[PDB]
Amino acid sequence: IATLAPEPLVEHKHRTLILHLHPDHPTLLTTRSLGSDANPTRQWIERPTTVN
Amino acid sequence: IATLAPEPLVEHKHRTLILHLHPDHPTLLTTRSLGSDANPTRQWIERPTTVNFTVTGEGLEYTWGNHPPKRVWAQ
Amino acid sequence: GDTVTVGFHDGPNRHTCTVAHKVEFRPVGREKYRHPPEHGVELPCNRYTHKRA
Amino acid sequence: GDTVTVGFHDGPNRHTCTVAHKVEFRPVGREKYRHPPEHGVELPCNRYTHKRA
Amino acid sequence: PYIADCPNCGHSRCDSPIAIEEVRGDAHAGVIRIQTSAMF
Amino acid sequence: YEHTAVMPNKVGIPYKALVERPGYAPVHLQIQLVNTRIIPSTNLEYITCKYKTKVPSPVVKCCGATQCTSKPHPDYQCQVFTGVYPFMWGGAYCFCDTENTQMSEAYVERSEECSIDHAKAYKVHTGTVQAMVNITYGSVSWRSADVYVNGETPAKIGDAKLIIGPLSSAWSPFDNKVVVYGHEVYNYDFPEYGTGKAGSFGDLQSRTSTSNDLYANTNLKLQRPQAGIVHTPFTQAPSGFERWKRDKGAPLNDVAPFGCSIALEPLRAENCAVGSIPISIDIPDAAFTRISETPTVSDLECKITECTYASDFGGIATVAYKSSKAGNCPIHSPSGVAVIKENDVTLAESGSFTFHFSTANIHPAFKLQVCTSAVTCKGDCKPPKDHIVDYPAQHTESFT
Amino acid sequence: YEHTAVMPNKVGIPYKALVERPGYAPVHLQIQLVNTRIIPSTNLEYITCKYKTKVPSPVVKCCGATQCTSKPHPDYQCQVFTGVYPFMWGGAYCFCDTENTQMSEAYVERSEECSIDHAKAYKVHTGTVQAMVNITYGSVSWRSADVYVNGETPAKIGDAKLIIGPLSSAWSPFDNKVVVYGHEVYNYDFPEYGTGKAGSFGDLQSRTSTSNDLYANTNLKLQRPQAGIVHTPFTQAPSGFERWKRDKGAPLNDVAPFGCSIALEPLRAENCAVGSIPISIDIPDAAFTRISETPTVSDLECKITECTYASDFGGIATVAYKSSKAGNCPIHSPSGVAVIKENDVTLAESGSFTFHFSTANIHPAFKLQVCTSAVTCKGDCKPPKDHIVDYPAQHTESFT
Repeated sequence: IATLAPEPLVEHKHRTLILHLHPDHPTLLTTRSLGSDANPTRQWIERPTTVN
Repeated sequence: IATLAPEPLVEHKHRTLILHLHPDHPTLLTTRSLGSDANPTRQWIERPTTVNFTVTGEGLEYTWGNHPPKRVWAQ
Repeated sequence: GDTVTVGFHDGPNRHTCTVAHKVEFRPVGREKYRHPPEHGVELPCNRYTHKRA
Repeated sequence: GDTVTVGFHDGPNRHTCTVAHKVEFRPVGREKYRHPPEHGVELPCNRYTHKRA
Repeated sequence: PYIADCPNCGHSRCDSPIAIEEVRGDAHAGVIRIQTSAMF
Repeated sequence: YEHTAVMPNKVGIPYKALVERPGYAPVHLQIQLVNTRIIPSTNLEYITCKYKTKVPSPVVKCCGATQCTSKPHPDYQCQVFTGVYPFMWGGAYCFCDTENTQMSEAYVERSEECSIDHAKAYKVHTGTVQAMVNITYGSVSWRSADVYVNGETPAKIGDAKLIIGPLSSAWSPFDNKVVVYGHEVYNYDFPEYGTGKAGSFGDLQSRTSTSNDLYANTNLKLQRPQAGIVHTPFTQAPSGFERWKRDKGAPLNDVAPFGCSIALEPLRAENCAVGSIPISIDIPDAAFTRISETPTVSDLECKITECTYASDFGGIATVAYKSSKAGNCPIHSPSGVAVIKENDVTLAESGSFTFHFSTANIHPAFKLQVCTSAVTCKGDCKPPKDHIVDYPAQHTESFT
Repeated sequence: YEHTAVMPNKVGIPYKALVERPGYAPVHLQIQLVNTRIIPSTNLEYITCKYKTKVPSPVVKCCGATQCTSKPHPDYQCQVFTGVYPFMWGGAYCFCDTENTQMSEAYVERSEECSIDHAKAYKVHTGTVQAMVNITYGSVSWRSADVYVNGETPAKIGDAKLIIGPLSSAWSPFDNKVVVYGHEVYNYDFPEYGTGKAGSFGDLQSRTSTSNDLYANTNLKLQRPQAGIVHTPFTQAPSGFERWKRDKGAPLNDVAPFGCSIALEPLRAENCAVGSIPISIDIPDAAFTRISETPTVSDLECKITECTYASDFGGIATVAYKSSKAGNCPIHSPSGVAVIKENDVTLAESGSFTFHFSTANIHPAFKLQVCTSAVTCKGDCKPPKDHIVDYPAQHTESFT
């Protein structure tokens, strides 16, 4: 029986995800821009943060 | 139990209300040309009087005593 | 816990034993909790059994 | 405490109950203590009563 | 005294009468108001 | 599809805009600003009302003086008097003849009418305007919701989310200083609490009705009673609340500009038709119909048949509808020249259906968008004869 | 003699002007604006607070579906679920295995803390500023009265009638939009009632505490309970009232400009020292002393003896008083260079009495008006050493 972080707040912009975000605990977020240019990102988020 | 003044005689003219008028007692008539130019009028009327009102395009309102306020399209 | 500290009570005496050992509990997942919740998704953790067989 | 963990003892059994809940105690004030002291100024905190009425 | 499903009741999810709902660590004074499903 | 729209502030008429969402079938609006009640920010500064010289009963010392003191009653006028011989039911009663002393005292007090029949001053700021906007939307056909004007407030009453204003026409018909009376509201430069000259408005100035303290410049001047008789000459200006009821000015619901009505209620100024409001709505996408389900109407023709160059929806025009399917078809003139009574027209397989409208230009060259099919309904119109009834649906006068 | 006077807005220091009535003896002022509490015009827009997901107890139909309906509770999230086997005290109890249905429902509700521990938005207008002005006047020696700023309001408390402002320094330290919390006031652009994004401030938005209706964008999303057990996964953002208490901004009583303090009280912003106030008083003529009764002091001499180029009244100066009678003599420097601690000096027959003062120019060439006798107290001053305590009495810095 395991973890789960509160859902994100998806916000639209022009080819851009603003994401007001607000976890319970430090959450490792990460992505993969699916181009052959990967351009991934990693950051533990414990403090609520609007990201892009 | 309260007042009421006899109804007016509405008469049309070109953007103008002639009103032959004939009260029972002194009646405070008044209006509001609804433009941002208010141009209101007040006059107690006890003597019967044919009056006039340059109504504008957008409208005027008309208050025959405590009889309810009327309104008028004069295009 | 920075340590581990064990002990029963025979009844006349406390008679415990204690030791150093670096302890943590990360749950498996990209969430770094400090403790398991009541809810959330299930996913493949590592864990010891209840049993003897 | 990261959690909350409750329990009495009927006498034959421990018979407890435990739960997740994020807990903190900031005192009201520009000081970020971890615990209320014996002294200091009084100022308008939020708090629950002792009573039932 | 209500009885509900405690989530990690020592071992795992039992049904304890003291099943904890509505934890409120929202005050300041070191205090939490709790509801057991048990009515002491 | 968040349909921004500048929109004229005018109360009693819908504004049937058209949602041009690229991809699905358009939907008409019907935005009727049923009210424009305002409710500026205000402050109760002081009630006034007519005084009542509720005289405390004078002292009569029979032989020698009775010095008066300045009691703290509002406008506590008190003046000792000698040289009396007060006839009270037995002829006089004090046996002296000049040492007979009479101390008259009178203070001002709120009338009993002050509680109920009372003018009421205010320092009036701008506040925030409101409306019970009906939209009989699309096929939703109903929502009558109370909204605001500040341009980030939604009101999710019904299914649609709608953001209004801020309006550009900041004319608060209320002035800064206002007096209020029952229902007749006067944008009057009331002098102030604490100052009002006696006889003038606000001779009595109480903060509220409960307020035991006040300001009573009434010029209350006691005079000596006459010829050895008990009474209290109080010489005083009848109130500036007595006048201000028969030498007053006229009410703002009878002298305001730009078309407002008034209430002694939250101090609104209803229905102030002036300027425009930049209104924007987020429709529920469920309410949309996809484009492939409404009939395509093109290869049509439009023409007036009896255009009335007027306010009431006298303008008419048949339209040779050339449909593909059969059903409904929302309509609108994106040009503001023509205002149409019908939001929606039913269609069989390529029939014809007249609608009603109103215009202001002799040659109405207005496009008509029959559910993604534009058409010029060019023609010519006729003036009417019969112009004395309430306000128009045309509201589109321009150069013609 | 209605002594008009421009006057700096600054709280904790008197302003001892001088009444130069032609004909009778002058009288000093001592005008100390003890407070500058503001109380702008405002509107309670919505309380917010942290939610409480006070889950109504889910339905469990044992064999077949239970369709949910959208009850009107605020943010009434409800989702039917199947495929359970709910362990409840006897193992499972519903004898089916997939037709076991579970309908979870959860709505948002104001916390119990919402009544008491709650942020509070406002649309803030300008309103009208106030003060408990003490004047220990003349020989009256006392009045501590609450006044206004609007430049026609008197306040006849004591014996003097005084008209204040309007001040020129219209900086309301409050912004238009403000959030308020207990005592810490935040000039925050709160999003609005009815809109606040979940997690962000104002996820819960209740008009007031009593208001059963609200706006709860909490992104409350129920999930199915696990492995055939009774419970209610509510997946939700902890409130934007939870944050806003530990990822907030700082308070306006800690970030404002031009020197203000704050209260959750009438929403004043006390003691805002900025600009000037055109103040004018009508003294009681009875309080005047006629000119022929105060000693004439001319043929005198003034000189500093130890001038301190400072804030505290360190500047001193003997004055070779050359009187005619003996008694009191009000004093003032009509030039604002020198601020004097003594309003009045006692005089024998042409003695000498030092007073205290403070200046800002190295060569203080300030006139001194000793009850209708001017004199230049020219000299030179010395800088101090010891500058860490509250605010000055000098407040006269200029080109030096």
